Amino acid sequence: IETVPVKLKPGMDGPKVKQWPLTEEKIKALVEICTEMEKEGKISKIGPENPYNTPVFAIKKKDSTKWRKLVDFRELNKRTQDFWEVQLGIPHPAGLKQKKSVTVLDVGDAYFSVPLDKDFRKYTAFTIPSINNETPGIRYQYNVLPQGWKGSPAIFQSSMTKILEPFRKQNPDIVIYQYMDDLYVGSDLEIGQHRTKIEELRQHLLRWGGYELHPDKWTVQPIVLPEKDSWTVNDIQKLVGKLNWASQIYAGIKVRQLSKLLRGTKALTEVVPLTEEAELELAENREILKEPVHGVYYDPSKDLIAEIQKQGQGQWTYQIYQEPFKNLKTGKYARMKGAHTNDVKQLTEAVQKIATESIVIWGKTPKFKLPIQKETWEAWWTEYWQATWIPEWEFVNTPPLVKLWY
Amino acid sequence: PISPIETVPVKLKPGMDGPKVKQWPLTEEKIKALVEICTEMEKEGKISKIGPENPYNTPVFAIKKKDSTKWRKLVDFRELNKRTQDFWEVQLGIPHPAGLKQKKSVTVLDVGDAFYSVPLDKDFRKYTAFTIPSINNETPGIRYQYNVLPMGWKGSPAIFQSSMTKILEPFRKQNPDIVIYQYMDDLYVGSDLEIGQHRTKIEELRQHLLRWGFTTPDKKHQKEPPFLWMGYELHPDKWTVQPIVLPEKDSWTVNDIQKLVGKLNWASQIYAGIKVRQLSKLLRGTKALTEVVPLTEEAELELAENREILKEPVHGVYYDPSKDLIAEIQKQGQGQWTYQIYQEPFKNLKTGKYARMKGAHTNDVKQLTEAVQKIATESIVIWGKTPKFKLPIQKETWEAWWTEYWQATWIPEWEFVNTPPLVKLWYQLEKEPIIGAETFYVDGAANRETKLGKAGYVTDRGRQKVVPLTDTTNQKTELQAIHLALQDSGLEVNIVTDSQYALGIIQAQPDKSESELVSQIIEQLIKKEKVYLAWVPAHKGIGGNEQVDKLVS
DNA sequence: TGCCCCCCCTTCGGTGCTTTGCACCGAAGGGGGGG
Ligand SMILES: Nc1ccn([C@H]2C[C@H](O)[C@@H](COP(=O)(O)OP(=O)(O)OP(=O)(O)O)O2)c(=O)n1
Ligand SMILES: OC[C@H]1O[C@@](CO)(O[C@H]2O[C@H](CO)[C@@H](O)[C@H](O)[C@H]2O)[C@@H](O)[C@@H]1O
Ligand SMILES: [Mg+2]
Repeated sequence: IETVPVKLKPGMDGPKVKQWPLTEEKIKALVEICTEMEKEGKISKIGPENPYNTPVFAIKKKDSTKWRKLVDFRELNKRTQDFWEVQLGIPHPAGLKQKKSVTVLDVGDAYFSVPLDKDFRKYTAFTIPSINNETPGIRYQYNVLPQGWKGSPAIFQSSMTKILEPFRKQNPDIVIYQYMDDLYVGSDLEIGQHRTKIEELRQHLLRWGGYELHPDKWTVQPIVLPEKDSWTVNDIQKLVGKLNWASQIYAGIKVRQLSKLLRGTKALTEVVPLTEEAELELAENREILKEPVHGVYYDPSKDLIAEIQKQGQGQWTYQIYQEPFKNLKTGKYARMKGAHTNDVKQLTEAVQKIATESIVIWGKTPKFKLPIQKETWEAWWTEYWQATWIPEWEFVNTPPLVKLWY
Repeated sequence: PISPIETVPVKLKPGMDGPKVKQWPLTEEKIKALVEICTEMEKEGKISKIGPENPYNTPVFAIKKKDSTKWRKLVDFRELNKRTQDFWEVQLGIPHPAGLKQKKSVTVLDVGDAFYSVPLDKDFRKYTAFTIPSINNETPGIRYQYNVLPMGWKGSPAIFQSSMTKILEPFRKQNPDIVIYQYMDDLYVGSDLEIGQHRTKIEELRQHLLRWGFTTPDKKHQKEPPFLWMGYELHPDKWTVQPIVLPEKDSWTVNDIQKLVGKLNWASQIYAGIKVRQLSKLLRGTKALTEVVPLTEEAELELAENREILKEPVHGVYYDPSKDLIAEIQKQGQGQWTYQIYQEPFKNLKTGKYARMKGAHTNDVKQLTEAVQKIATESIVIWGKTPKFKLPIQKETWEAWWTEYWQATWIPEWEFVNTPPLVKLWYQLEKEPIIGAETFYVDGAANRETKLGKAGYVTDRGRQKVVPLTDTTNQKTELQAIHLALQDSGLEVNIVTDSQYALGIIQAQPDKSESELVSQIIEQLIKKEKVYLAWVPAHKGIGGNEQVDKLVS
């Protein structure tokens, strides 16, 4: 076929990111996978005169015992030209989040049938490492649209719609959204009748070349205030601090008539009775906290941001926003992995589910602010990753000034 | 000979041209060294004569090879290197002997004149122009250019290593149960064949290399143990480092101490217990490499301790993939950790140390977690798997850390080992305020422009204090206010501050810090029985905090 | 008077914060070791 001409953004060079260490079982899989891809012409062996590089690793799903090659093209996608500027982007359908059930299918393999602009291939280089550095690294680059590259869904756009249009006519009320290498397909059909047109969709795809989501129980967790019969000075201090922060989010929340309940230099354990005008102020603030914030709308031109907090006993609060204090979604992720013990696994799973929810709802992943040391995350996260995409993230150490989300 | 392998295409960076750098003077012993190398490299075709249409030049010299009676030719391509394209280096790390398996038959070969057997891109040769001086005064010089990889060019190591990899690959695939460790032109070749068949495969490997232009001189063909390899000595059952000689000096310069620490760090891969904290402390705040630094008392002791450790003979063992990897860690003090990795007890594969201070404020549990993470990474690099850990921390200590620390943290499978000093939390803040304890409302303000501030407190028992502070900061006065409350309170205290900054540091429960004032707060926290620390927003008129903020302003 | 790689220890300069210093991070300087 003919290649589509592709550019990096003006004044940017290709990625230059070092490969990180890999286990034995991940190196063998990459060697098995890439030698087959070389034989099928999808990748080519290259040398050091190509100055670019992108890390590679492998993931294996709990349900799917096979290894899946994953190239971390985050750096390259940032530097790749916009395709919304060239009008080949994928519109997000609003209805998907409405559906009873949504299944995710990995269709990255379809990209391997379309060649890549010969002048862009060098930017796709990656290096397989060696155990105990027995040999130098082995370098390949792509000849076809790479999995994980943001240009592949855009170039394959025209083709995917024609492969899908018979299924789309046959089934008008199922909605299909392509995001990177994934197809998110949702419907209202029975918990197990839905799954069968999944299987019919996949055979039509296997003709040419995870688990069930359920959005109508992606409940929001609001800010809630304690309930007691008796209140210590410390309780009132903490409650005044919690609402003083929340007044940056909501409108007309007031502390004047709980603050002066604490006039004087009082002991932290002394039990202060509640005036009527303080119950006035509290029961009302409970109601503003009840229902969502007025005036908060999604903007597709701006980035999504996600913050997470460890709360303990297996639970994790999160907020998604674009401008600070204008949350599009507040939530609480709970594990049931078994032993309660592994924080890094729970947070890695939390990031995948939160990012999955943004794809379903808005069509793109958020930039995560992760409550973890950089090198604790990098020591362990690939152990638990199951997605074909990788969101952007950064590492924060914000102590909890107030327990706002519990 | 020159390999018939295809050359690797190389470019100069865009906009750039070639180097133009006149030659400098060398001895006669080194001019005749190179003329013998250079009329003889010309006869084998490694270089060619050029002249004035080629406008480029680059200076050349020679140093003596570590084998004596042989000279290494080198050209100062510093200029050309800057205008030569970037490369992606394929040497990703260094092989370690603890990653090797026991082998029945072992051979070590080295390729002769490795770089000179690999040709250079035809179109790039003209940028390698140089000149041979011949006593400077007698003749202007003779111009040559390289037809092969020059020693000193930025791209030569990568292009050699990648070339060697292509040449080896037919042999590796045809012989999957012969391990070839390939570092530059140095080949370790192990196998589980009886020495007869082994040497057949060896001579066939050498003949395959010869067809592609890589000689293997007998001189560097090691056939018997101990093998000299990558700085080590390979015996059949064990390995050792080649002897480590440390400097011994009446008077030490900064550069001497820099060399001492580097050798000790090298020794720490097999000698357990090495420490360099106090020797490296001497390098701080210094301003010159020739500055004489007297050793502190603590540095003399640490050096003496290391010298005792090094006088003992040590060895590592090789990797048995059918047995688990076990990593054991001990605490040494002042943020220093040492570890051993083994499979059978008292049979170390290797050792190591971790001694970095990450953060201005941290604690032993954080640093133990970092040591675990470094060991985990090193184990992946060497063996492709993480080890089971044996740690001097109790399950209750760890469990108390990951429930009251707000960041996600983790540590793999580990067995508690009782090797004091144990890692422990040195205090824990109460989750709830303390009945009967005094309540201190602390506050401190500083003048951005003046440097002058005050720290102070108010108390539910009527106590008050304000101390004036000079040359201070906003964040310091808040830390200082907490310092006062801890200084004047009893064994159980309730403290209310309005600085998220101060709350953040102390709630992370640090036990050490680069700040003397934070260190003072830590020593006071450790002597207390119970401490509850609480935050409130400032300037919202909340009782206690408002009264103390009045008093500080 | 050279090149490339890994490691550790120290110093410095850039970034973001509802900041005015502070904490973090990556690069660069020295050392060790390899070819
Ligand atoms: N100080 C050094 C040592 C080595 N090398 C590179 C170039 C060498 O060609 C190659 C191999 O190192 P050797 O010591 O084996 O030197 P040679 O192979 O060139 O010659 P010999 O026949 O003596 O081994 O590594 C280098 O650039 N600078
Ligand atoms: O974890 C950060 C660490 O990862 C690297 C690649 O190993 O960068 C990746 O992650 C960043 C954070 O999202 C991206 O900005 C970047 O594009 C991506 O390659 C390292 O560069 C970085 O140290
Ligand atoms: Mg050699």
